Amino acid sequence: QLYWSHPRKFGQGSRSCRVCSNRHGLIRKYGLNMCRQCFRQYAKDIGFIKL
Amino acid sequence: AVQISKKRKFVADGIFKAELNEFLTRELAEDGYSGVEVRVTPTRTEIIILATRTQNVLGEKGRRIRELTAVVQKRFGFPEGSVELYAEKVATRGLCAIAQAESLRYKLLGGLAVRRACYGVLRFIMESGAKGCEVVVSGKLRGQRAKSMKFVDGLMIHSGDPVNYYVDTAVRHVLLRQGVLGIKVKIMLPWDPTGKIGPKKPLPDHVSIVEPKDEILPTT
Amino acid sequence: KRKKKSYTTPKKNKHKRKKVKLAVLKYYKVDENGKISRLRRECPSDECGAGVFMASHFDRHYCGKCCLTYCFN
Amino acid sequence: MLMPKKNRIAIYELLFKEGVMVAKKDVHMPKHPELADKNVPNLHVMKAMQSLKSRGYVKEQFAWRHFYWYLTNEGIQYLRDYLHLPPEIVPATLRRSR
Amino acid sequence: IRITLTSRNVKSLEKVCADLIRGAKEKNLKVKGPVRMPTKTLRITTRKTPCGEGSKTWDRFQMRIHKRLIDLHSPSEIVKQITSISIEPGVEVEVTI
RNA sequence: UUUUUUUUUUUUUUUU
RNA sequence: UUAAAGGAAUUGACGGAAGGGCACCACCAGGAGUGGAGCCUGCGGCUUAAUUUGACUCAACACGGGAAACCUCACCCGGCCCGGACACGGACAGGAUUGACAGAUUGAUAGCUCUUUCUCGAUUCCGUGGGUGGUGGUGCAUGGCCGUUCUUAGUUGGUGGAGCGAUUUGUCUGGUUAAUUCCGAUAACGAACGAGACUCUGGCAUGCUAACUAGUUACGCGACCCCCGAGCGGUAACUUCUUAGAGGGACAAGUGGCGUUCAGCCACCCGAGAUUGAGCAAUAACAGGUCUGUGAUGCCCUUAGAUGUCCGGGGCUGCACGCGCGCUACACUGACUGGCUCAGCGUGUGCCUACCCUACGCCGGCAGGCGCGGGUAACCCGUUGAACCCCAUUCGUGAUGGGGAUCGGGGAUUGCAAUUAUUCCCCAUGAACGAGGAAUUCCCAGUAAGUGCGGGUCAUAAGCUUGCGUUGAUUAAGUCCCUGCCCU
Ligand SMILES: [Mg+2]
Ligand SMILES: [Mg+2]
Ligand SMILES: [Mg+2]
Ligand SMILES: [Mg+2]
Ligand SMILES: [Mg+2]
Ligand SMILES: [Mg+2]
Ligand SMILES: [Mg+2]
Ligand SMILES: [Mg+2]
Ligand SMILES: [Mg+2]
Ligand SMILES: [Mg+2]
Ligand SMILES: [Mg+2]
Ligand SMILES: [Mg+2]
Ligand SMILES: [Mg+2]
Ligand SMILES: [Mg+2]
Ligand SMILES: [Mg+2]
Ligand SMILES: [Mg+2]
Ligand SMILES: [Mg+2]
Ligand SMILES: [Mg+2]
Ligand SMILES: [Mg+2]
Ligand SMILES: [Mg+2]
Ligand SMILES: [Mg+2]
Ligand SMILES: [Mg+2]
Ligand SMILES: [Mg+2]
Ligand SMILES: [Mg+2]
Ligand SMILES: [Mg+2]
Ligand SMILES: [Mg+2]
Ligand SMILES: [Zn+2]
Repeated sequence: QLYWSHPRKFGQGSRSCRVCSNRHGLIRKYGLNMCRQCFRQYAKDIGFIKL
Repeated sequence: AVQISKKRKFVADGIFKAELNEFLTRELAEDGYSGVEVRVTPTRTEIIILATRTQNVLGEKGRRIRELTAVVQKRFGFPEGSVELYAEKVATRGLCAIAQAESLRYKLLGGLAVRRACYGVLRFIMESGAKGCEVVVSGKLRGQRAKSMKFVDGLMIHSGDPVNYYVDTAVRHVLLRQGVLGIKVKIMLPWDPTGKIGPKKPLPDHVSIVEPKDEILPTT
Repeated sequence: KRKKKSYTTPKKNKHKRKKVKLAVLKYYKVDENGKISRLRRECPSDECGAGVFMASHFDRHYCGKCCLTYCFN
Repeated sequence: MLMPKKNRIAIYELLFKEGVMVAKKDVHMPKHPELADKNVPNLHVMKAMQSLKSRGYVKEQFAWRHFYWYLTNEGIQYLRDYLHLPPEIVPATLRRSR
Repeated sequence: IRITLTSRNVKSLEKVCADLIRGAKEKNLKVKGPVRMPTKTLRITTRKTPCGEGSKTWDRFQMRIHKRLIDLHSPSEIVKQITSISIEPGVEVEVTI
């Protein structure tokens, strides 16, 4: 069987959001993986402030 | 053989706090779940769950807290009982807005019209020491068009800095056969100078003075 | 958009495999009413051929479990 | 369409040991997630636990990518279905408290 | 032997540092001061909106990372006693020999 | 000093 | 033939109506421009097998953080897979359920199908149902979020008067302010949100705090210069520069003038600064946008020959065209070549699931390579030796050496794959373009503008965007004509 080809070790396919398995909108790299949609929901939990 | 940077370890800790808190609010929605305080010790990691019905948390034999104690271990890899969970009884039930919206949800599921339920939770919150409160319910209520409803009692602050430590935001969803209902509860905590009840910094507008000093002052 | 689909039928119903056998499959031969005769070849020892036999073919010799193939000119 | 035969008894053994099963939604085809507890990756974990959550043997929770599996006293009434095989043992969550 | 206090907020940082100095200086411990490492600022800027309509409107998030170093050259037996403090949950401690 | 026109229907109401 | 026409009266809205004000998304005085050329990139229209789709004045058009070689991907073309949970029932193979070598077949080394026949050990399989999944439809069924009305000062109830009532009075004649900001008058009385007050940052500073992950002065050793106790850089105490905590410091306080007992305004001394930049941000709405952020979701649609899912190509890039945001330019205040010379944010590896930053030496003309070393960081890159600028050379008004697209040939480098797009470099080719018509945008002091760097995307990766700096003007400090707003 061939379910899996296409190494997927890099690029847009390997990037997966930690919150809702999203890959389309870009995902940051600060030790963190979000959507930028659900990051606004969770910044108040993970401890970012605006100032 | 493992260490990461101070720049990334803080945001990893924050993602851990958010993951833990929203898993506990996604499966502890039955009783009154308020929140957590996560304490770290190089021998043991404590998780305090501020909740309303600790009877439902202990359960039959002390079962559910030990089940979720195994749960928290089996994904974050802190074995051997290094992570210890405790639950705490929230004394002021009506003061936690997350608790009050969560109490409003299970009423609004089983019948219990929006007017009666909202006035019932507002009178309870205003009786429970609150200086001011606001409950907003949006959704398909008695029609096809999205008629939003607002309910304001007392004294509310919207702008400026001390919103972020005076106003406790509670935003929840309710699934019904009509669709979804979004609820927003925000409660201005009273200023109590000492204790766990409200915040300890006064309002910068509300300025207190002392009453007059004395009287007698004549020469000898 | 509002696209509409149909079968063009340039690729007919090719069936999934309906496994064909005999009613039972009789393998072993008894000689002299008590001596065992085995008609078919045995797989070599790669932890398969102890109780697993080979397949007959035009030129090949196939092992069922571990896919060992022997073939000779 | 089955697992190996050791797979079913091993994953029910893990459930009967801990009382807690945990996996993630990543369904084995673009990438190969393995459970750190076992050998078999994740697809067979899903197919084994969906039979429990369908019949009502094990309750389900979902979080951010992951499945957590929860056990009720009705869940213990069908832990009796696992207790078909061994002698009478409770998984080490319900039993004792110090 | 040095101790690195890396904390989440400035007030709990100052309070645990003051407690450490007050629990240090009654002994005969020569203490190097609470040296201030400079503040790291991890910034994330966000489009604020799930779909691109309206005015271009950006978040501006910050965290402040604070860090104090204190040097306590001693036998490590005293440092084991120094470690035992009911410490605030927003403070991280490193010890280095 | 100018400077005119711009489909057609889409819009219902509570108990304490 | 029609279910209203109409009368007073209230609140909006609007007025090329009047009074009073405000704003560079408005103007004046100016600057840089854009619109003209080439190119990068979105959009419409063509073409297409498909050129996936949303948004269309501000309030869409470098926007979906949309920079696509495939994955992404939602669209075509072709080929696999069940992840058919779970009940009841059918065969139940007298146990035979799937997995596969070889050959044909197919891009395939797909047991997909056919030839062939070993394995597989009660999960199947067939069906009746139910169910699962969906970047399918519907943002005019919805939640959450965001934007806008609306960067202006507005908004609301309790009691009381006015009126049958809709409502009003508070919320105002006047003075003042960026402001419903205050003083005052007063059928209103006390009140609340908003503005401020608040949080961050900027500037000053103590000779408080105190520093081998930052320095400085001294004191040495040490190299050279002259040699004359000197001078330039290598290896005992104090914090001024470096970092960051507590605190202080600026309030129209002092003077004078204009001011109604005022509210406050103007000018000036002293100061570091006579106020800087943001954040947050009301009541009520749009039938604004997102079902393509979600395991947030209703209903519909599809569910085994699938609209699920992989897998292989192709594509969103395809060009007679019109439009938007931009980059490079149109040269002498300049290009070329050498020399000299100073930054600041902040980023960097075995990461909750897949990931570096570079020092040194040697090879190569360059892009690059090879060994070696450091950095999980005030420790190393890195006293970030940046560009602009400055000094010197050449060019001399010429489509010139300005201009660098077009494109021939080659060489590195990422990658699984660059061809109908990577990217970088060398040689060659050397177009339009002569400061831009109608019109329009943006802008008041470290400001516009020139210039480079860091981050986001990433492997390769900026002309985009977002922060940082660096050099640093002109003209206002005013009005309501034009655009538009607030109060009678
Ligand atoms: Mg709404
Ligand atoms: Mg006409
Ligand atoms: Mg009239
Ligand atoms: Mg002008
Ligand atoms: Mg230009
Ligand atoms: Mg042009
Ligand atoms: Mg198109
Ligand atoms: Mg809408
Ligand atoms: Mg729509
Ligand atoms: Mg909506
Ligand atoms: Mg609409
Ligand atoms: Mg009356
Ligand atoms: Mg009125
Ligand atoms: Mg100092
Ligand atoms: Mg507003
Ligand atoms: Mg979904
Ligand atoms: Mg496109
Ligand atoms: Mg054009
Ligand atoms: Mg624009
Ligand atoms: Mg040139
Ligand atoms: Mg020329
Ligand atoms: Mg224009
Ligand atoms: Mg230039
Ligand atoms: Mg970049
Ligand atoms: Mg980058
Ligand atoms: Mg971009
Ligand atoms: Zn997510």
